[PDB]
Amino acid sequence: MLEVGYTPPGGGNNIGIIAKGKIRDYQHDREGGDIISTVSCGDGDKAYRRATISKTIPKGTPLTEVVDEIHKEMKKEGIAKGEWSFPDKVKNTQLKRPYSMCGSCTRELDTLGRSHGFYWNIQNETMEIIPGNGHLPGSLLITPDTGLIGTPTITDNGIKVKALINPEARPNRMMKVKSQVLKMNRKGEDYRISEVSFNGDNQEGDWIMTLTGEAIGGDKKVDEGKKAK
Amino acid sequence: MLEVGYTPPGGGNNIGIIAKGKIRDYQHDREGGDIISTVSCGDGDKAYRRATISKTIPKGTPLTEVVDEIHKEMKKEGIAKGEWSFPDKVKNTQLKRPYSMCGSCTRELDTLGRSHGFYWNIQNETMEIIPGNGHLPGSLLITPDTGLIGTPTITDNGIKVKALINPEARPNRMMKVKSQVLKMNRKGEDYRISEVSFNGDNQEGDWIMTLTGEAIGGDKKVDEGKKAK
Amino acid sequence: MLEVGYTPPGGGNNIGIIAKGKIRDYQHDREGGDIISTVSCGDGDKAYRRATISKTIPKGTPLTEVVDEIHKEMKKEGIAKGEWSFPDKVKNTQLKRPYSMCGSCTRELDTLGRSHGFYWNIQNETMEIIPGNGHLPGSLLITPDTGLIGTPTITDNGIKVKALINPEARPNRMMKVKSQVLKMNRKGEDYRISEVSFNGDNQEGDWIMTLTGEAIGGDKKVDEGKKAK
Amino acid sequence: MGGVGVTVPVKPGQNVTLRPQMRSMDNYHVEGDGSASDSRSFSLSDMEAHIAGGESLKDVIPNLDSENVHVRAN
Amino acid sequence: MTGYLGKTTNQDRDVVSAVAQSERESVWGEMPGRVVSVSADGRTVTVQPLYKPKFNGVPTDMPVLQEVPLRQAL
Amino acid sequence: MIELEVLDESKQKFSVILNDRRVTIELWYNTTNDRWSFSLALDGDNVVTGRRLVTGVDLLAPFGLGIGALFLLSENGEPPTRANLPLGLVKLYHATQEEIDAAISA
Amino acid sequence: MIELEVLDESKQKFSVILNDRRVTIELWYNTTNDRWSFSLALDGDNVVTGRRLVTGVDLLAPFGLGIGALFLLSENGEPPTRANLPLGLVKLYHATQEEIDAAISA
Amino acid sequence: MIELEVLDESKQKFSVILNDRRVTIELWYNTTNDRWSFSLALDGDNVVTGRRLVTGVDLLAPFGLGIGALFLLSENGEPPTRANLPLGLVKLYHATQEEIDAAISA
Repeated sequence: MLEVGYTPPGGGNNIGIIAKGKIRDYQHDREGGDIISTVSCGDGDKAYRRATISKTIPKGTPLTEVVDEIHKEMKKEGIAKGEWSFPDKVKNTQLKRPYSMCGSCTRELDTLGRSHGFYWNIQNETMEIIPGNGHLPGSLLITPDTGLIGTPTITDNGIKVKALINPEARPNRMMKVKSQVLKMNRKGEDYRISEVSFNGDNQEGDWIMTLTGEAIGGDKKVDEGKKAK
Repeated sequence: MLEVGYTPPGGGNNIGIIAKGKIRDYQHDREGGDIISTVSCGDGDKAYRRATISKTIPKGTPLTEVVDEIHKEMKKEGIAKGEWSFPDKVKNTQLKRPYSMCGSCTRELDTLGRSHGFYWNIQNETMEIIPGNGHLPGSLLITPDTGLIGTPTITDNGIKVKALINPEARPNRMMKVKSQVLKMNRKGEDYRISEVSFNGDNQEGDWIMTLTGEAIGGDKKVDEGKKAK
Repeated sequence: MLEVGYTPPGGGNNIGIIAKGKIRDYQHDREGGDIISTVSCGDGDKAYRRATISKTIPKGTPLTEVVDEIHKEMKKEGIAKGEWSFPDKVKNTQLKRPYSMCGSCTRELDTLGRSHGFYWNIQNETMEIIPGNGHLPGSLLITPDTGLIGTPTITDNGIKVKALINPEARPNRMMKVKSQVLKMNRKGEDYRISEVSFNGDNQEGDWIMTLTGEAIGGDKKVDEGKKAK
Repeated sequence: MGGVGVTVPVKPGQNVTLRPQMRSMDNYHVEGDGSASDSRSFSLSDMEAHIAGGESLKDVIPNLDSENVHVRAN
Repeated sequence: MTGYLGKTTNQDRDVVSAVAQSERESVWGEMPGRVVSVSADGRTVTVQPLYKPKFNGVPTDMPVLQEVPLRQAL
Repeated sequence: MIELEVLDESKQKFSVILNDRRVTIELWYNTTNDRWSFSLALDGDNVVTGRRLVTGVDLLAPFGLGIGALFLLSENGEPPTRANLPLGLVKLYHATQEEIDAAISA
Repeated sequence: MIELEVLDESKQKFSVILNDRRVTIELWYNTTNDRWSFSLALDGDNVVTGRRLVTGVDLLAPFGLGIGALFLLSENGEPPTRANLPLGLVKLYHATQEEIDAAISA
Repeated sequence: MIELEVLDESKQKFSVILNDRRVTIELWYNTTNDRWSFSLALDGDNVVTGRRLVTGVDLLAPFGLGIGALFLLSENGEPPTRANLPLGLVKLYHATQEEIDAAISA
């Protein structure tokens, strides 16, 4: 657990979890005489290593019961279930021929994604699934009146926005971004959240987060970008 | 299209194309309030992705007709034909069996290079081919009286020379380099051009180009360097 | 050969070999007008590229005679024999079936190490072999009274210690590290040597070396760290 | 298997399927005691020829008996 | 294997062996299959192979392989 | 079971993993009736909206959401108030179904 | 077809992609006859050297290089001069073979 | 054969590759008898310890270590001393077995 936030003299508490940690590697350091303890942690890191499944799976079985099946083994390793939103093509597909599973869960999780074009990820010991062109419910406002730093920087698909770390910002959500520049950039307001970056300090380096989002179209679909085979 | 060159108050125009660009990715940026648009482009980048060939080949076919056939598919994707100078062993070789072609053009392009060690490359939407130890006609003088910055930096095979960006410098050509240093360094004058680097600015960072060349021997061949199996 | 050490006005010579070099690549450089010659060298570079063995090997043969066999081929390429200390499981193992060898010596050296976890390395044209959890005889003291700079840096398994380059320090040996920090840091004194780093200058930057060691336990074994399959 | 099996008369001009091996058997064939020269993987010099898998679908093998197990000598 | 030590300070080694691992997945090899139909010319079979690779954490099915060259031992 | 902290804010929102599902809870105070209310969304889908916080009952029972029991307690059975809920004089708890079963069997 | 810019220099060289070939053209002024001349190299090989730039004819016709037609034009058929060619009073054009066929058919 | 330099220190240690073996030598001076002594470790294991350095004989002969001959020489057969060994008046040499054979045959 790495809990970050703002604790103003009045107000209240804004502190929430931005990263839940399974220690990766630690190492002290002297600079003058100091001792800085540089921690690295683990994200689903018990599942990226020790999760191995055992599956015979027959024909006719729908195309989601076994995301539950794989989550059984990934749950033996202490992973929680997030929101799963499959593609519509996925929700309705059935089976002609049987479905090997022997080896490593994450490895053939990746082949899953490459094979039906969907995203899955682990966000603080909770595993979410979304479509490539879709996102999950939950919106977050970023404006010069709501924590905006500089540009809502424009990109090919969407934006990359800096702000003060303020905990809700999760991948696979929606951010509504307003400024005095995006209007003449004609860029929308709603964007999916794909990349999240947290950099901060307690004394000098203010809490800063940067969010990369790929724009949602008029169709309520994300601007995927040209996937190269 | 990125045109660079010199436009002196007298003189005239020295401006030529140093890179013809298929946009790779762009992104705006503030530094204060600025907006810098960071472009990345594409070189034969439509061929590196969308070029796929269709080919049966019979026995007895000479050893260049199907460079032409592959260039057919690359030309479908908008590539031009440069100078092709095959190895002598290549120009005269014939065949015994059929020549599978199914999948990625660049894939089995690279396996070509590894199959007898010839270079092929794309130079501003133009495709050139040379032998491993050869080079193409065309020469460029680089002297303290003709655009030299520093020493001609000496290397194992050849040199690495900085100069003002001034647009002839193309890979797979020849540079004749003179200085007051190379004479006591006993290093020759003629070198092939293998690496080209362009870095510069309009206001402050002048035009600088750096050229890496592998020296030509007395026999008119390049010092290939010991290729390692 | 790169000789480093200390030559005080009194005392004597402390200069030893810290790297015996087969030239990798060299290149001169201006900075103003200077000419700095930047060398990269080779360690076992003859054997990493031109060592190829020739072997049928029969059933029943012990598990070390053919380390001698493979060292015959790397000896054709000028490699000396270091100290070999196999695991006890290795020393006593015999055979059921024959042992292909055709291709890259270093390649199937590595598959050795992954086959059952021993380290092998080349240290200045000398080949040493140790177990994953073991080390070789030879100890070196590192204390504020014997060459310690800063803290003895603590890590998950062992330590990382800086000091003045002073030539005994070899990989796969032991360091006894003392300070005023380790005591309240409840860390042992004996560590294996796994990583070695030499950075130095003749004029300005002191001789500096940094050693990473994985701690030896009570049972005279190294704290391996969790090897992830 | 041990000589006990089926044979097909191989003649210059028939079609085989070539399969490489994970590693070579230079002196597993030159000496029976089973190991080749240096240490590689997957070399073109490791091909074995097998009788099934070589011919082209353009070239048609006539009279393929479909109901009864058929053994041919022509 | 992915993430030998943790979250997001993923070693350059991890994110390279992961690419090698994925490309090692991508290759095909053997697998058992069920004959669906047999062409009249007797050399191509419509096959519904019994393997599904891993899709959306779940069985999906890669389609019936068509004009698969049947290979008798001839 | 666990205690879920309540901030001194008339409207607050947080997320917690209950039975390995990401449950987002939003509490808001209703001044006209002087009572706290909760909405619950299971992994981004709003499943319960506008329920009143009441002491001594299982708040999630009607819905069969499969995320255990969410209940409020106080020493002398007071009702939750703008002042009394953030102060911890009334505590919000989550109890897992197995724990509930074990207590009922004990 | 396209127009090939000419600099105000007594000797200049450029490169263009004509029918997807690298064509390097070198123009040089001959003061003694006061006329422009061109050498053409295809992909580094010098194929045409020292030809006269004349208006109203295809300059590459004799050679069968397969890189289209390269011709000069002026409003009143003036000849190309040191001053007149760079000023654009005489324009250098490259026409592709298909374009020539279409115009001849039209 | 090779010459092994000796520093001007009453106790010194170095390593050399003899017959492709990493041989570590430790020389130390015994003041009470005024003599140099050597310990030899092959690959980290001490195979010889406390041997007197004497001129004109092979110091490793009794042990059959397989690393050649290690012998001391001086112009008039003086004995090694604290002063005269580091000065190079007595020289330590390593000779390979093949070299010894060739000289014996010659």
